[PDB]
Amino acid sequence: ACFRMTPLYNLPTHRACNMFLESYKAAWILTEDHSFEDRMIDDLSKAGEQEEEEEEVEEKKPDPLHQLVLHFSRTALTEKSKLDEDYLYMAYADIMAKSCHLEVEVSFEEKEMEKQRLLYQQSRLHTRGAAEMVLQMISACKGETGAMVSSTLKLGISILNGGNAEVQQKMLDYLKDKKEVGFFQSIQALMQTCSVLDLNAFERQNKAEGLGMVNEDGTVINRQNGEKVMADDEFTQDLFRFLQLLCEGHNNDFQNYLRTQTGNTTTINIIICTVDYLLRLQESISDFYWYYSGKDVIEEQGKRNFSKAMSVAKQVFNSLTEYIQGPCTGNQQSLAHSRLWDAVVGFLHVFAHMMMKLAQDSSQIELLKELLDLQ
Amino acid sequence: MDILELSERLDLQRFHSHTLRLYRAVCALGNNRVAHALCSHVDQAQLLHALEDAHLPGPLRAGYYDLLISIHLESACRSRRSMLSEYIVPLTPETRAITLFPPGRKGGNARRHGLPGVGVTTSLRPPHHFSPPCFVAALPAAGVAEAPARLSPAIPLEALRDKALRMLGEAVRDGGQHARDPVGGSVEFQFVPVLKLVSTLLVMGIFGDEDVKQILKMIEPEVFTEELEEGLLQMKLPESVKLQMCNLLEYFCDQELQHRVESLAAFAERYVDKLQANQRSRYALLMRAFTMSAAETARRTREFRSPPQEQINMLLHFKDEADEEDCPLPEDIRQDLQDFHQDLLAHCGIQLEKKPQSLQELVSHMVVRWAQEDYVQSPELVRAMFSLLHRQYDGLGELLRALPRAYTISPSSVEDTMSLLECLGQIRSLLIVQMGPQEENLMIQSIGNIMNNKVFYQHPNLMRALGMHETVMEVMVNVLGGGETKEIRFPKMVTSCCRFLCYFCRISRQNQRSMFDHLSYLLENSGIGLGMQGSTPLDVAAASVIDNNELALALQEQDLEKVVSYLAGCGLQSCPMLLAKGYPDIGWNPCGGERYLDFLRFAVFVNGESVEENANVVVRLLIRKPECFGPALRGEGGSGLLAAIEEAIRISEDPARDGPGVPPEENRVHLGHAIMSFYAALIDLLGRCAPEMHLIQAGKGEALRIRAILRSLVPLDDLVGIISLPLQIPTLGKDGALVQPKMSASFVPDHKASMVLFLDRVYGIENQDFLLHVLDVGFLPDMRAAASLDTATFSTTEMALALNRYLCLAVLPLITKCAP
Amino acid sequence: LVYYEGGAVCTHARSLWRLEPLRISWSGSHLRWGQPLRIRHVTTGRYLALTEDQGLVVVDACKAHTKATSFCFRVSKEKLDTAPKRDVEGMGPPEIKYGESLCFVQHVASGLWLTYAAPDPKALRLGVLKKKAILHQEGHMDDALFLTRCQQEESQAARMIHSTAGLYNQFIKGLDSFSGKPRGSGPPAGPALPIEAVILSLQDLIGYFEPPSEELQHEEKQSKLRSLRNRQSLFQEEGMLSLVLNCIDRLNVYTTAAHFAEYAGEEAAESWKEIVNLLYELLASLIRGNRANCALFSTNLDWVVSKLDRLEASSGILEVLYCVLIESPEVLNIIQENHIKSIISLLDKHGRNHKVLDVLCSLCVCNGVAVRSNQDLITENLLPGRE
Amino acid sequence: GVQVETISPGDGRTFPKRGQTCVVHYTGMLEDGKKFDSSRDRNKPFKFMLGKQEVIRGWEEGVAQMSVGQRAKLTISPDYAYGATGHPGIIPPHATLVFDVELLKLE
Repeated sequence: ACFRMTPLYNLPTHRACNMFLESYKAAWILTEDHSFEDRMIDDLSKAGEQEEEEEEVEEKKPDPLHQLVLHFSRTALTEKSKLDEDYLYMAYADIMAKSCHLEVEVSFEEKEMEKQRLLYQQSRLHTRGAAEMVLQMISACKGETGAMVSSTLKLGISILNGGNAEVQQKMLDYLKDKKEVGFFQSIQALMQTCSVLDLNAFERQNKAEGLGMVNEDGTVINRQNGEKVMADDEFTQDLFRFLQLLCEGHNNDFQNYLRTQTGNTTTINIIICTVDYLLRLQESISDFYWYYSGKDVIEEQGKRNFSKAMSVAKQVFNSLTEYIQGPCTGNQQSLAHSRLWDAVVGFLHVFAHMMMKLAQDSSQIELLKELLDLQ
Repeated sequence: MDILELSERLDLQRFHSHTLRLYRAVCALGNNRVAHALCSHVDQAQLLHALEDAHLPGPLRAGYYDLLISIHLESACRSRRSMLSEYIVPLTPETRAITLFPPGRKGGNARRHGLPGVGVTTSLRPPHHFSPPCFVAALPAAGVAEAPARLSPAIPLEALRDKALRMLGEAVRDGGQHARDPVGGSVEFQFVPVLKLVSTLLVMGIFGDEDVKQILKMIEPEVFTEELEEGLLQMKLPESVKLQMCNLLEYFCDQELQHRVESLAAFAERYVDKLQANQRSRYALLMRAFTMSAAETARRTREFRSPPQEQINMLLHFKDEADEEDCPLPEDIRQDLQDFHQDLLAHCGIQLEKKPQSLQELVSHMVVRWAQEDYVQSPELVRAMFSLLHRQYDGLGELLRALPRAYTISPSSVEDTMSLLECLGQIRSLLIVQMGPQEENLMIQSIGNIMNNKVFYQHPNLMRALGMHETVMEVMVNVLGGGETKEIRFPKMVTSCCRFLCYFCRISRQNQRSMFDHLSYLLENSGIGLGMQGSTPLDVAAASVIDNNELALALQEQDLEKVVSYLAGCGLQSCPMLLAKGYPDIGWNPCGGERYLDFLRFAVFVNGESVEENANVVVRLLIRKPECFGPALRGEGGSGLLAAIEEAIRISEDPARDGPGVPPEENRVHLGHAIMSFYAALIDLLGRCAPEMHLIQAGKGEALRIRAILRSLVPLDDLVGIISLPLQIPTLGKDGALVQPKMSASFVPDHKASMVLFLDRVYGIENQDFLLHVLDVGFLPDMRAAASLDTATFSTTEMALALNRYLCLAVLPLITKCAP
Repeated sequence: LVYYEGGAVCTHARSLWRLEPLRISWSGSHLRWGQPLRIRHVTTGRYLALTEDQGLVVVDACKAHTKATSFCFRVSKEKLDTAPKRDVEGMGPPEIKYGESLCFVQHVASGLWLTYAAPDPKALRLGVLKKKAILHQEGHMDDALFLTRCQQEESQAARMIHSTAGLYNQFIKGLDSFSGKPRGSGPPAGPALPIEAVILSLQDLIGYFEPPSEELQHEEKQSKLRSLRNRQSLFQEEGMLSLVLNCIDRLNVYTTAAHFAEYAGEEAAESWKEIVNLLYELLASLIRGNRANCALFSTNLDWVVSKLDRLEASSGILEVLYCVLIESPEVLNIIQENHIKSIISLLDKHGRNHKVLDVLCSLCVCNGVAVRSNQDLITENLLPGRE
Repeated sequence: GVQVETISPGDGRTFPKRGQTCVVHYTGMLEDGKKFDSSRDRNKPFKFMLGKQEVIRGWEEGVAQMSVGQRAKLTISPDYAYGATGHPGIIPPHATLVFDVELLKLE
């Protein structure tokens, strides 16, 4: 068949044209980098003719960006069973997220400058209601994973990077005045949905790629689907990064609100939910260890999945550290009475045995380095 | 009275406006027959006169405009809008001529855009079809729900188009003068109806190039002048009118996108010609030049050994200019693509005065100015305006998302493609309305025409882009869910819903994968479909999973657990439909257990080999829910498989225990056969889950454990007893009449074949004594019977055929293998 | 009977219990381990009790005599009972938390522990998820219970359901008492009916179920809509809708206030019409915007069409029908020619009202889906006559 | 039954023949006087072939009796018309039909 593979000139023009369309899409259109996010955000932030009005100031008419945020907050607050998927919402959320960061030793002044620019670009949003919109959409998702919640979390991370105390305070004031349980309910459900390593999926993927049939169209060996193992790693890391950024800067108010919500009828301990996810993760890692224990050298996909799991575990560890730093004594006591000790015991076992095993081969050096950083 | 007295007679005004609402409702969403009927009560002259009547109240004016649209335009506009999202481009001289930028003195990349909605469009859109209104015609003899669907009533479209343009221009001019007596009492009631009509007619395609130019001049003459009057955008209009303006602008932006897509397709035609010629010449010159170098000859020939798509990728990989040298193509051919890419970026506005000079700038500035001027109170308007702003700022992404709906075809497939598109439009229309007999007939007939079409098989990617399978599934499920528990209606439609979708997975692997992605939905809808006979969503799932190792290995334990739960429910409770039919009440549903079991068989057994990942899961789930095994194989208080088969045979002999015993369908269920088939399917599935030998020789603990579990479940003596069980044989008796067994109610050789497969895969035949025992008890007698039936009278009997199949498929290969 | 059950019963009212310490003074004090108390079921007014014959049940207050109905919360199952605690004036020590403390319920006199019955086999075959609650000497380890707070809305609604059920059942009982017994030229010969209380309850509940004004902001309006839908669902699940239907059914047999008086007296005949209108308005309030409650009428839609003609509450019945049809497509798929013809006869007999046209429009399309049968029936029966 | 009365006379010689297309303007009323159809509102003459059975029995026979340029009133019983089933929405069951027909030309 490889010899029989027809040359291009022998195909009908229309098939070849469709092939050309796909190839051109991938190589040229997709690769092309055009930045319109910041220009859009500025053009929508600017307000006009209010200088000639001179009363509309005292009126406080929303500018276009504020109106857009209000529209999406309206959609969130609308009472209905499910959060409908909105490509417009996700596109605009991505635009705002890009606007914030908008981005070998650097000067202290430059570094403060970058902080100030980032704070300005975050203000453009949280003055207009982005934090409240983020919380509303997280509550609306009702604990169902999806691109909507992913975009909302990315937006929250963008506005919260650097430990923005203003966004922090606004989020907390909103949550405490509304006294709604749906937010933390959705957080808990999303945590439960967050995945861990599956050795059955790993084996199935290995066998699939070993079979390696050629795809009926042309010839595509080892055609790759979505990674069955930790497909939602980015979502898990974004969720825990958002929770970490809430408490960033040693904000005791969040550090305690996450543990308990006094005003609400019911409360959820995100600290303990995080510990539970960590325990599940370390169980998965130990099982995957035991799978690879006999074999002298770990293969490439195993290295990759180890790297993914260790990145997730690192983000979880940083979130747990941020929950207690400052310190937050209540969170300290909760963890001390939690199963974090069991998690640490398992992680220590895996750390030691992988350390010894990976020291033997230099091909495993990068994974060893990642493991050590995680320890 | 004069209808104009309703300006003061308000109760009558409300009643008549709501009467118009009712007229629109009864004809809503495809009731073209009701539209024809309405054409009698509200005639064309009335409607046209109302369009121009300045003295009507706004409610009546809007009601009559919307009634005209509903009766005459709504179905056509909806059908056309369904297609507008897709871009099927024929490869034609017209397409070749298409360019992103018209020709002229300025360079195309730096040039001013051509006017939107004006020019050549080659994308395929099926024509509109209308039927004249007549009420003296002969009444069809054909019955209701069988007669063909009626077309929308006809009205003179060019005259309506001219009148709409004229009224819109008049409205623009008078709004320029700011009269104190607007038509309908408001700028809203003056403008909104006309704009809705104009938008409908644009989407329908009635407007020509010059008419589009006049509309553009009304919108903003300065921008759309081709080489004082005030434009709607300057008229300072309320929000609803702004919404209609936004819809018009959306149409024009969609036309710009469509032009981009068509220009890309034309360039692909022209450029593929050159690339093909270059490849031919280069292969050629390589053949003249193979002598000098062997290895480097090998390296170029790697190109011609590459698949065509990879050849394309290699040829086009010269963007960075760092891979220029490795790219074989010459600089002229490269430069053609580079020039087109620059022109495309400019047309999309990536390439970088107060007066806009372009649609993108006009739209962006208008939206921003509106939001700056006022705090919009309409969420729909907010959504629309911000969508337009997004499109103007990101045109490349819009094209990038649209292309997946772009497909180039030869002009010779145009007519078949158009027929297929009409059928797909019918099917899409059937989504909104509730199912009925007429809709079922239309659906079945459209499916049949599509399946007869050759394009369906030749261009499966086109169908996947079109979403044909998804629409079919949506129709099927909308029928399934409604009143599911009580009874399942329109079963013929669901049977067609496979025949289509359930050959669809066979056409191509990509189609099969697409349906595999929807698998869970099919499984959760399977529960009701079980009682229905024929092709079912469970069969769609089986087609999705069949003979594909990738899909089987990607199959989910959640789906397997759902199937096993269904089967446990079947093994625990009987079929209410059979109970209502009066069948004897047993405790379980063999009929559905069998379907779930064969689905699992297709899941676990692929291309002659077991998939251990799914097999072990099935075994574990089944033991955890052992009621799936049957009232037999239960354990405590459970008769064996052999006793179950014997009791089933006695049942088949005895009526009032095999059936109601008080069939037109002739598919009347026989409980003995149902039980035997359930158990045979179970045994077959277990044997298929059985490990392959090479693992056993390797000594894999999981394989050994699974095999031991299977052996514990099914003892060998019972298998041998079933294989030894006699099978009734056709006889000739009593005047030479054939006494002949009935398959649907009798023990059959397939039941034996399942047991043989189990024996071979699990226990195996390793000893001569056991081999001879099986031969003397079960196999040899059946071979003797088949050979005895090898007579002219008996050769073609269904029993003889079944015996031959059983032998060849199960027995004879086994004897061949055990020959030593 | 008492069950451990999961699902929507959690959000339902029947799962709501009130703790009543045996002391009247300082009954709002913090609960304390070993503190004797009664457990009351809000929607029924019945008290958890141990009965020698039927064991654990809920009994009436008259039968609640502090030996059957006295329970205590214990942190652990050990039989310490070292010293009876002294009664404390004031709120006292804060011992038991909401949602953290694990409590074992003990019947003080017997000392038995609240536990489940360990469902007998074949219950899994039934798929029955509810576990009968019993009192047993040892019990099980998992017998501990978290205590979860309820919203003021839910507590109020449960109490109001209890009182409303009592009142309306008394009303119905009176109506049944003089159903078939004409008073002649005499008195109705029975206890006075609670007309004034019924009227005031109906008015109060209509105000309770009033939908929010459109002027309101979007967020607050959505919150009010959530509250209203929840309250509607709770009332429905406790059966107020069926009670209203029963009351209307019994009041409908009497065509007019005079016909009612022949059995009840003029004093109630005056309020007959007001009561029927109030009942229909309350029905509309309960089902308005609630798809499930409107769908309940699919089985019995003739219950409304048969009454459309009645003159006393024509507008109320029509509004009920309008709400049902806007909300529920099931009703639309079950519609029939008889129903459509009755609605058209309503136009013929009662006059040109655009509300009937709105109802007919709703019959055609629901949630973007058209019903061809209804469309064609309306066309065929209404249009051709042209009167 | 078809029942033809001359509103205005035609030529009196030229009569439709089978296989000959008749061009008409018509206005349709029920016996009570309610109008359900008119070609003039559409502003388009209605064309039909004789013996083909496009139009109802009444039109066939009545136009067979007419002359070019003739205007006539045609009364058609239900049995020649749509009859018991009727034309849903437009024409009720068992409806006598009155038509005003002008026979413009033959083609």
